[PDB]
Amino acid sequence: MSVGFIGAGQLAFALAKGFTAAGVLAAHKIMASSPDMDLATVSALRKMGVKLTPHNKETVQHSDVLFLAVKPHIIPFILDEIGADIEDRHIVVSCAAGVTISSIEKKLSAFRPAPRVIRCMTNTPVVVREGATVYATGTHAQVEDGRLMEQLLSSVGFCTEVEEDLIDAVTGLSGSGPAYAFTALDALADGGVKMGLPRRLAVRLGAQALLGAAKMLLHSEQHPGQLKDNVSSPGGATIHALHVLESGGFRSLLINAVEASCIRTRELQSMAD
Amino acid sequence: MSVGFIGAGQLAFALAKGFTAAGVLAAHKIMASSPDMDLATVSALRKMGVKLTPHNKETVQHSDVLFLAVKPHIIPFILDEIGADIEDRHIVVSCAAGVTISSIEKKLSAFRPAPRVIRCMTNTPVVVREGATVYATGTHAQVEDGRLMEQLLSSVGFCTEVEEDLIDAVTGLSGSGPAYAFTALDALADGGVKMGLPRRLAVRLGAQALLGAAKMLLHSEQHPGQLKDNVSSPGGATIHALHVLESGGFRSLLINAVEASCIRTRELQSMAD
Amino acid sequence: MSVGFIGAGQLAFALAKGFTAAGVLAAHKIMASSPDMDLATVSALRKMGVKLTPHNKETVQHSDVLFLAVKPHIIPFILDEIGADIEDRHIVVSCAAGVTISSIEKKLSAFRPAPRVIRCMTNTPVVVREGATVYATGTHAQVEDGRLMEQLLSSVGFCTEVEEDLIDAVTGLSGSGPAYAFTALDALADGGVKMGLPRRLAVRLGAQALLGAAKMLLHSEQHPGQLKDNVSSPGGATIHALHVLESGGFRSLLINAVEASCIRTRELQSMAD
Amino acid sequence: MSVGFIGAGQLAFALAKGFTAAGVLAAHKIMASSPDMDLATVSALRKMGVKLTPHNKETVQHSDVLFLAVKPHIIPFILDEIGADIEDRHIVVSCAAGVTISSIEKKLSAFRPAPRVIRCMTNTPVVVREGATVYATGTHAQVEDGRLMEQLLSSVGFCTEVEEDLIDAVTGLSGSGPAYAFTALDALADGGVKMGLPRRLAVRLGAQALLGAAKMLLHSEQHPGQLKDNVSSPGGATIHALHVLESGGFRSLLINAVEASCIRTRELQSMAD
Amino acid sequence: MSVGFIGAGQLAFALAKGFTAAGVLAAHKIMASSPDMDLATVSALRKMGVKLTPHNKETVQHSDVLFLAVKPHIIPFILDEIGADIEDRHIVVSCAAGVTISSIEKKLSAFRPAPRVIRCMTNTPVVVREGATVYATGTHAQVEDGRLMEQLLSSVGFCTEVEEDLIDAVTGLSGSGPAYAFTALDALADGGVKMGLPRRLAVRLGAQALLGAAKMLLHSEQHPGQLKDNVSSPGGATIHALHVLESGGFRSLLINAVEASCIRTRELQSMAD
Ligand SMILES: O=C(Cn1cncn1)c1ccc(F)cc1F
Ligand SMILES: O=C(Cn1cncn1)c1ccc(F)cc1F
Ligand SMILES: O=C(Cn1cncn1)c1ccc(F)cc1F
Ligand SMILES: O=C(Cn1cncn1)c1ccc(F)cc1F
Ligand SMILES: O=C(Cn1cncn1)c1ccc(F)cc1F
Repeated sequence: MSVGFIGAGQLAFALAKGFTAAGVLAAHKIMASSPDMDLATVSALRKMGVKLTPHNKETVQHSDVLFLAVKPHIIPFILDEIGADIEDRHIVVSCAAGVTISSIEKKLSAFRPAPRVIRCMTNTPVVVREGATVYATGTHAQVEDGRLMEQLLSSVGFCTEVEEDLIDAVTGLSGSGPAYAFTALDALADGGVKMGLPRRLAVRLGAQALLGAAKMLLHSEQHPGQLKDNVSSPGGATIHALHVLESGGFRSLLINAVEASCIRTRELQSMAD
Repeated sequence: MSVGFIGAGQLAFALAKGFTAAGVLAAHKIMASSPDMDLATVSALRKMGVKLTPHNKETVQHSDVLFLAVKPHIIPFILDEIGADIEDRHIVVSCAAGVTISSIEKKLSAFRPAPRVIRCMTNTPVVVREGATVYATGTHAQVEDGRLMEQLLSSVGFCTEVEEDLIDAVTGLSGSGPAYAFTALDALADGGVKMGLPRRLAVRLGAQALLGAAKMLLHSEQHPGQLKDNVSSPGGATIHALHVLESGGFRSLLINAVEASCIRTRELQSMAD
Repeated sequence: MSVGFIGAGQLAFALAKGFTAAGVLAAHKIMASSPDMDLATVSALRKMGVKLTPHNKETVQHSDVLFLAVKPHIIPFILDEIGADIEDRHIVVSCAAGVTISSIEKKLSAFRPAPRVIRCMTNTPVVVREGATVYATGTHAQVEDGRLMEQLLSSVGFCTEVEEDLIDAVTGLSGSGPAYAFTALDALADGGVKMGLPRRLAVRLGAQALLGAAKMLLHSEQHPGQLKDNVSSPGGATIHALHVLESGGFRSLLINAVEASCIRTRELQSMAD
Repeated sequence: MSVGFIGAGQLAFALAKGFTAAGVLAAHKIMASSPDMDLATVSALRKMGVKLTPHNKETVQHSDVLFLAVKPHIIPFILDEIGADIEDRHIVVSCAAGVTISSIEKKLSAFRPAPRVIRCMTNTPVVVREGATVYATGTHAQVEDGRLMEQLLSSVGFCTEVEEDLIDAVTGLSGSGPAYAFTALDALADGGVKMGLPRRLAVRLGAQALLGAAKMLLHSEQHPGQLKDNVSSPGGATIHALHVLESGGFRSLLINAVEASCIRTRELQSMAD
Repeated sequence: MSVGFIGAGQLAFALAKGFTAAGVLAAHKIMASSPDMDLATVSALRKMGVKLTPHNKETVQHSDVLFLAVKPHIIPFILDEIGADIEDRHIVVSCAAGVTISSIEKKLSAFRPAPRVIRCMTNTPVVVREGATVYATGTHAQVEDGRLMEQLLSSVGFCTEVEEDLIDAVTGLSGSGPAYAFTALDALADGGVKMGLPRRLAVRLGAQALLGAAKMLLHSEQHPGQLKDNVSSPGGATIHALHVLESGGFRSLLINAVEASCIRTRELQSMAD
């Protein structure tokens, strides 16, 4: 099985690194073409053994599974460029926000009538094989196409099927989620430094605290509120800190963030019309 | 090497589960005595093979390494109860906030002159072997005692030695940290639900997002701000969500929390003497 | 088998109504004396059959269990007035904030050496037999005295024993709690009226909603957050409303309230000495 | 009579539990079909004796009173699926927000001319027989149909008839109300824990406080402000706590919540039209 | 003229790099000893040719001008270690916050009566020869010592003499100032990314904008408000952005920052006394 990447190099690098680290694909079975790929990600992909080309048509001819990371305003040009090169064997997997299955199918059907299209919402931690991925299957995706995509993406993290109309919300939650965590870890480290810890220790402790808490929740049958209750002793340090989070509307800020990212993806889709 | 637990069952259970899951000690070499241990954690330890007793003296007589989970207002009672039973072989490991090495050494020295005391600041994700632990060695701790402590606690997560005067700050960061994460995950899931995701899926995706981001930072040489920059495309969904976090002072809330937990631990110390 | 009330008439009426409605005491076995009892509560107690007198000594002479609802600045005068009338049979149950067991015992011990004293923290819903009561037993309270008080106060609601140093926190939670609820219900009814409901229906629906939710939590083994999750469909009306509560720091206000009431009771105590 | 449920399993479970606990319906006279019903509620309904089927037509053929819990975007498909199976005996009771009597009558009249339709706004505490329910009768509902639905729904809580144009406001008040209460009870318990109470005791006391206060208001002829006045002594703990609620705009947050839930139900209705 | 550094490596590295880049000192005439110097700065100083040693006495014996970067809680230990090695030729230049000239002179006078002490407040941009430095001369500093110090520190940025009681305020302004700018540049770049710029370009443009504006102010006889007026056309883009800065209290935040840093330096001094 050959895999190709067209579009944003950040997507190509993350999944190629995860796939090769998982051992589910040899690097020479991966080809990538990009217009925005920087020297760092170009050099990193070459050193991995990934094939690189400036020609999107070459990526299509190489690939069985073709990942697209192409924004809605560029989709008409790319699909017109490669549409005639899509074959019966191809599964086209689109990863950019605001690009609907319907838009891709309509554009590709101008060339061949039953394009196999899947939409993917994944995130950067696939690079350490702890991604969160959902996918939705298109009109002509065979049932084995969804199973194949789930097997591939489960090698680099959590993966499950959803209806397409949930992808905007997933984007606001686990797509953008890692950036919320990086912000939180920077701030928690600032807090540790304010209270006297060296920066490097503060970053390590905060990141380990977040990793361990998330793993506890994933391996627990308990509600996150129950785990919060279990850790906070009466009159203790943690419940005092939880009060100051509540006084700042901490919960509402995170709700605001998921909502804002989700709505922005809907706006990006409306700009494709 | 026998290990004993005296005091709060939430501490005892997490470490006993972690230690036994790590395979570094057999469950029958662990004994615990607790007054606040609930029926569920009572039944869970029995099914693991951990020995249980209502008599703290029996735990002391069984143990070589003795973990204490005793608040500062109870420390005078516990140390006077077991002080005459401390032997040369014992390493006393105190885990409660606000209890200084000096206080423990002074109370135990009324019975035997050179008690071996270590202070531990750990957190509940040791239960899934992803804890964050620091320890400080007391006046009479042998150099091999600290090495032993580090080997044992590294089996259930990150562990490093610190000066005792950093433990308050660690408490505000990685001690209370998991509760901040549980709060954040509850709110992120609420955000996913508001935007149309089923609750169970929203919890899974948010927890996976946090776990993966934390793992990325731990395995990266990059600043958390650089990893954040990598997530956000220009004009995209993520940067729109980061703006609304910033507008609410998200970073400052997390700094406030670390500070509040740290300061409260200092207040708990001021109430012991 | 006789019960007396000295002090605030609101306490006397609430417990007398509850006790007689529970059928555990006949109204004529109850005597009350008060300086602040208004004509409405005077007329209501008389119609119940409760004995009324202006002389606190008569209440003491009639009663076996003697409830005091007397603030700290009046306690020296009341205990000096009735102290010589306290007999071996008396159990003195103090209900006012800031009046410690130690203070009552010290004043009464000037007359007879071993006064049987209990502190009670109850609330006004005892009038509908759904109170929340805790009690702490004094130095000379017999073990059967605590059992007797739990049996009596369980007839008008929940009742359990606590250490005296938790009474301030209970006051902030269930003592003041009903006033938080009355405030919330007035506001929820205002919201129903704003959205088009008649006031009387809005008050009925809001009160039934709060009653039913509280009963659900009392009969559930689940965390309140899990029950909250069960109310909201994704994208639905409830989760939209929960967001606007969170944006205003709703949770933090309720924490602020418990804290403020608890701290005020400590201040009322510091003004007695 | 036989009762059927189509749609959201959370609705089916709540009412089936309440009805069977009230003894007004035998579990085997209830049939439910759902696409979102989870394993926990599947096993719970199975264990109760409720019949389960994947076929909505079977539920219709089984039922006399047919509860629908179907969102506006799914209503056209469901009513087209079961419309030909609606008989003269059926009373169709719709429970989802944004689904009007008019929409159901128009869709069902395509099959049979005078469908008997009632709209129901109920809440989760029917599971403990303390729900708050209102209903509105449709064009062809016989006078005994409203009487029957009030008798049935009164077995699980408060029930009264309203005009349909009040259902949106009831949703914001008593429909979403229990979630406001669960949020409040979690926060009140956090406050109790901050001030030194064990979590389990804090949850019990806060829930009992809210239950008792709600019962007082339901059994009182007095304004909630008058009951609030009765709880607060001058200079006392409660009035200090009420001030901090007021300083945060507590009342306005609850008004905001009722309004936000009500308006969201109107938005959900506009997506049906 | 040999120069030595004792203490924090961040201070030593910046000044050593600046001095060597300015050509006023050969790298082999510089010696540094540090306990917190990391591997990256160890290798960087070695590659420059700076001499490194773990022994502070060797640094003193090598040096004519001796820079100290030692916190007030460590100053007693350092001055006790090297005090006997101070010779008449030495100028001791202290750079740490909260360490007064008087404190240094008092500790060093225990060994030799007339120590030449200068206090320095500098910042990290000395590494690109654009530092901001002030100094105050001690009791026994010869007049040529101040001129020598100003000549040395003027090679790496702005340098002027001040009274010692201004150094805490300078610390809050130009000492901490670069960190305010780094924060501002990160945020400005986030704003550029939100509006569609690539992150690398956004950082470059924002940093160039700040550099150029600062240079304009330094080379103008004009008030910063006049320069502000000159940039803003009526109804234009800039004045619209200035309004949103004003609406958030932007100016007051920067005043808050200078004040907070200045006050913290005073607190660090009082913990030494
Ligand atoms: O780059 C994208 C999406 N994208 C496509 N064109 C512009 N943006 C992306 C990268 C990494 C990842 F894990 C997930 C993603 F969606
Ligand atoms: O319970 C404590 C400390 N404690 C002792 N007495 C009261 N509190 C604790 C529990 C789990 C954990 F991972 C870390 C801890 F410090
Ligand atoms: O009036 C009091 C306490 N009090 C005594 N003197 C001033 N205040 C009271 C009333 C009803 C109730 F249910 C609980 C109470 F604590
Ligand atoms: O689930 C619903 C309504 N619904 C139907 N389709 C989507 N939502 C519901 C559940 C329990 C309850 F008590 C009241 C309700 F309206
Ligand atoms: O590190 C310090 C001061 N310091 C000394 N011990 C702890 N802190 C410092 C570093 C670089 C700089 F440019 C200016 C400085 F003051």
